[PDB]
Amino acid sequence: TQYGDITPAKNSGSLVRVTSSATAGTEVSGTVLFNVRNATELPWLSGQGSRYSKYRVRYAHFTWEPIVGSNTNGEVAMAMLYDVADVTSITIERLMQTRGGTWGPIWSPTRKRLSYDPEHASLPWYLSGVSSGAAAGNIQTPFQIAWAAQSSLVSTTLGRIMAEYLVELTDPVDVTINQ
Amino acid sequence: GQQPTRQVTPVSAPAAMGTQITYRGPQVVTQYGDITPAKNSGSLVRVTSSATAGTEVSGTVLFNVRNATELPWLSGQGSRYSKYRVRYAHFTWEPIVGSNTNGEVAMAMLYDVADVTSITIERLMQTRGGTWGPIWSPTRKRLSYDPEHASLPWYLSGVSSGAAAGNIQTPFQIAWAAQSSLVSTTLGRIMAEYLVELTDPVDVTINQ
Amino acid sequence: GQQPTRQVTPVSAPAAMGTQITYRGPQVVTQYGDITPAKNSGSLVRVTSSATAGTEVSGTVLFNVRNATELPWLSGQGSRYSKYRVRYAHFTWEPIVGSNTNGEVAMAMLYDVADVTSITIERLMQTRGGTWGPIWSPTRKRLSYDPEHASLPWYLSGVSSGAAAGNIQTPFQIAWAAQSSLVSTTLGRIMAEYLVELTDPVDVTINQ
Amino acid sequence: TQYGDITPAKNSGSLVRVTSSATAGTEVSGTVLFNVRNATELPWLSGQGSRYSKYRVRYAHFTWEPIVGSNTNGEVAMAMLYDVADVTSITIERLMQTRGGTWGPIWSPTRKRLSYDPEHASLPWYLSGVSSGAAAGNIQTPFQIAWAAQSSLVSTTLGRIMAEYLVELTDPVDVTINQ
Amino acid sequence: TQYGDITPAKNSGSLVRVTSSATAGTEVSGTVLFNVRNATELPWLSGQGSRYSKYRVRYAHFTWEPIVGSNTNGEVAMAMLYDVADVTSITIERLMQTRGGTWGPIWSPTRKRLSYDPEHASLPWYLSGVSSGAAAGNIQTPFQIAWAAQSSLVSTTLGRIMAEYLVELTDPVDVTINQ
Repeated sequence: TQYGDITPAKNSGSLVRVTSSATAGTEVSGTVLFNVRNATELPWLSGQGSRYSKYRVRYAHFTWEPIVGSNTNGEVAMAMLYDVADVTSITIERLMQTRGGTWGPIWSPTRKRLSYDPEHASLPWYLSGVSSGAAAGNIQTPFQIAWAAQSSLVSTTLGRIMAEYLVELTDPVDVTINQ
Repeated sequence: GQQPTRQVTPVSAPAAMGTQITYRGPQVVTQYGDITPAKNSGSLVRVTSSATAGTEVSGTVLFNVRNATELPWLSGQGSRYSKYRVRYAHFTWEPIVGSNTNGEVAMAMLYDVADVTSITIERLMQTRGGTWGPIWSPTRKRLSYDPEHASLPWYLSGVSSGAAAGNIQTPFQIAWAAQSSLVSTTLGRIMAEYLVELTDPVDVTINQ
Repeated sequence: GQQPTRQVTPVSAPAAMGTQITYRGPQVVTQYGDITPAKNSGSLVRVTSSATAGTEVSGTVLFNVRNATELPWLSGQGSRYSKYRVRYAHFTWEPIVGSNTNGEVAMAMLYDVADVTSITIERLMQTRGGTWGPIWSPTRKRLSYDPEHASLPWYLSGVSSGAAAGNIQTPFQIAWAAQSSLVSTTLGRIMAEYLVELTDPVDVTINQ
Repeated sequence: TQYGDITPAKNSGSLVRVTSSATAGTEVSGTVLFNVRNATELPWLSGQGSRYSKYRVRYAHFTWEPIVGSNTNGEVAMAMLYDVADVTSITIERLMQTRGGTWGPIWSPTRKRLSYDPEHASLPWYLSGVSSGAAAGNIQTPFQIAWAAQSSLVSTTLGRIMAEYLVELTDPVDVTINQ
Repeated sequence: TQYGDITPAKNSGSLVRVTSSATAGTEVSGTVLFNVRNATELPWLSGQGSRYSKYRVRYAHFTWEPIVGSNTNGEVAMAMLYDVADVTSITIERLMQTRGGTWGPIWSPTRKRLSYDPEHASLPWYLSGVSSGAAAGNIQTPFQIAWAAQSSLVSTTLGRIMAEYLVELTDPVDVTINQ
């Protein structure tokens, strides 16, 4: 197969901004879908997912980016999920029991990054689509990043979750038709 | 000429101490005999400050193959076996607070599911396994289980309600107490790495 | 028996991190060809907080042999040569603040003298060269120029006003953005070590 | 790539006629753009620049051609510039400080010729165009020849500046469209 | 030449007290002349400069002495100048481009000290004098210490600039005549 058939998208960026609960010390959870179509958290990537039919993730590393001082009193955790249907009960003690679970103090930048395991992809090429539904979801997104944090600080942004990746897109499509 | 007159040791404290922890996965292997070793680690308790500043907070945890609350993973294993015993279990303190903070923490080991009241720091310090230290710093000495003194060669994977029944199904409990000038703030977590040996398989439905 | 279940890493933060820097002097050498390598280092920008706490501050710097504002030394060289090109250029963040402080910083590389608006942290993070981190800590990964992708084998030592003229005289720019809870306080500086090759001498008066 | 795609234009010719100031002994300056489009000083070359899109200079040597006797009292100088914007303050003492600067007595034919340095070209292929402007200028012309002379003689032509070159043109264009 | 003809003055002391601007975050500059006659900042030394005609500096090391806590938000810089006439535009980014320039955080005591380079002295023996004027100045003082600092703190003394030196004096003079 010739050159060009696969287009690599290598870049990084802020996945999400993690901000504390309005009630001091209350865990805050979240789940982020890794898509070429998640325009909210993967803008740069989304602008391309939209113009290609299929895609696959070559590699993706996630890390915690703190933006609060050393005296802050919080904790953070991340793990990788592979079922779009898994969206509840995201607690810290649970992420610490699921694949890649990384926990640490709020002020500390992640040392041992969390990474995608491609050799276990549920399928060769995922679809650049938006069809709602659990099944449809798992066929359009390879994995998700579950996270949970907590802090005595009230309604303050603690930091972000960074992502350094490289994904390959294939089969160009018209932005409009492709939706 | 002569020997030294004193011994100087440089001491220092950072703005904040802590620990990052990445989960690698549980370790399970079937072996000859009926023995099958389950190894794992994770968070045990989320220790949070008292609503009244400086007041002590406390509690205890049952070490069970069927304690779905704190040892969820282990429960999955426990549900399929009839008996078990602990090879080793080590508990440790992990700070979420800066060194600026005031307070202290302590934990020890109990061997009677019934003893669950009057837990306090000064009291845990005189209980076997006593570990402690300023709240803001990870615990140096860890808390380890002592299987040579187990009351039962093999404990039961059951859920019967009694106090005795509890002691026949639980080899020990983790008592802990802490206090801090902070108010209703999560001070840190107690981590655990352990290895238990399950034996005598049984259908989960029946094992209840 | 088995492998580990987790991986523990001790983490810590000092009251304040920083860097002392002593200037050793610029390095210049004439060589065969018309090539003459200029090597130097220094401060690029003095990054100072917004008057409105927490608000983002930003800006960009043109990499020029004739940017008397931020690269004064390099200007002296630029004024005497007609063309040049960058061998390497690395930029880095240096904190003047204690670890107690809140905020973050980020920088990346741009290649069009015209793109100088809408600079923000979240946006620099998705731009080539993106580096970032809590404001109080020196930047681990540095920002380096990529000469293999230069648009011109040799750029011009000129000062013409156009946007195109600007791109013909500037191989790249440094975008950066930062925010902090502090108000109108100088957060730190962006340092730079670089090496450029000047060529084709010319009387300074005329080179303008 | 096949034969013919690049057309070599090898030739020489008079660049400019240098004539003295009306006021005896006053330096006279000048700047000549090396273009496939400078019809005033590079006629032969210009007639081709006009019918090709891009081009590059393989080599170019400049020399002073005196046409006045040994008793004449003047001096001449040349140097090479690479910014179309550099057009003022062209004095002899300055050319003698810029690349290739060659100075000598008026009656004497240049010995050590001035030459273009291709390995330093600002770009691979220059454009055969006429768009005015500094930037546009530098993209259409690779370099210029700055010169300055002076002589007690009044308003008399001292000599010429010769050019022996070889430039390669590429991409034919219609003479009209190309402007 | 016999013993005694040269008198060594070895000692150290506080050069200057660096105090912040009344307007938070405004750089504060300064220049200190290294004299046997600068009674304001080199008292101990000055009391001898006054009674000797000439002198030279064997060695001199300067360092930053902070007196404010780790949480302070400032920066400091020093460099060495050799022209008494150089007294303006003393900014941090500039000191960092001049000889020996040392920059660092406000709370941190200098590690790599700044030192005088005797082998480059403009002259063998300097004069213990006070005559005003640029020239006269450069003949009485071998060098100066330029410094600049800034801090969010308002009108507070940040620290001092220390000096550990050894200078040789020669040719005793009457304190009065010598002025």
